[PDB]
Amino acid sequence: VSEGVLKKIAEELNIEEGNTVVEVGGGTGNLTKVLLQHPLKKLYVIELDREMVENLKSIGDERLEVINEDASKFPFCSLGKELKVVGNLPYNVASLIIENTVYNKDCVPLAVFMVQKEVAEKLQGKKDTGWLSVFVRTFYDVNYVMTVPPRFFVPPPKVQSAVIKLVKNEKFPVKDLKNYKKFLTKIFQNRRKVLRKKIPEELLKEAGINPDARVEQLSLEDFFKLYRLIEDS
RNA sequence: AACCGUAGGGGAACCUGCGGUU
RNA sequence: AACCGUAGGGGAACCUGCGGUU
Repeated sequence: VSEGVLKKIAEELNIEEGNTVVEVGGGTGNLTKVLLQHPLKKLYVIELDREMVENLKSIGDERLEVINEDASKFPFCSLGKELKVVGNLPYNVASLIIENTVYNKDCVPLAVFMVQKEVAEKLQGKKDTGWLSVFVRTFYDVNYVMTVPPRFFVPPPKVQSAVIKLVKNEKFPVKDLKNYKKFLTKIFQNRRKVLRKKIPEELLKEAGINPDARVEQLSLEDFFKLYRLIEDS
């Protein structure tokens, strides 16, 4: 019964007069249907399928703009100055869409996704993390919206996915995001090794971080403290 | 930036060892 | 055998360093 669940997602977006809203990763149809019931301005569906895009021939309201490219490698700031990305995220490429969206932090203050409880709990921080989580929480706040049991989907799957809300909250200023990504990949590479091995000790000692500690024991402010030293000062 | 080659990261499909339940 | 847990095997997107070509 997607009826109920799809409404809750639009409700959470808070759509007003001058709102541009981009849907990512369709493949169902009814996603746009329920969104177009809200006071929109411009709506863009990003759908990978060349057959699904042709299903714009449902009602064909001239206030849409379906864009046939892929959501995981798209530049969002090409569209608008303040965007509200929404989308049910497929389990396989879910990571890439989130990485992709944060890159456009400047032109997207709010984003709401249907991911997967494990993928979501990882992103939150509380239950232990990966680099992608740190990348997100650097520029956004992840918020648990609601759980969805394996019945509200087309079939009943093996996972119980959850809805997440991402409100913009840049924690510390960062000039090059790719530079910053490369940094996190360098720290998270080979998780179980001591920090000292991965990064020059002269800088671990600089921060409050014990060099013989592990990358898991770190927490946001730790990641900031030493990055501000990495690109120098 | 794209694309070859190259070195890693990554971590889906599937495969198996052990344990719990039917 | 199936499902959950657990230890690996395996390695799809995709990212990155270096080199070449545009």
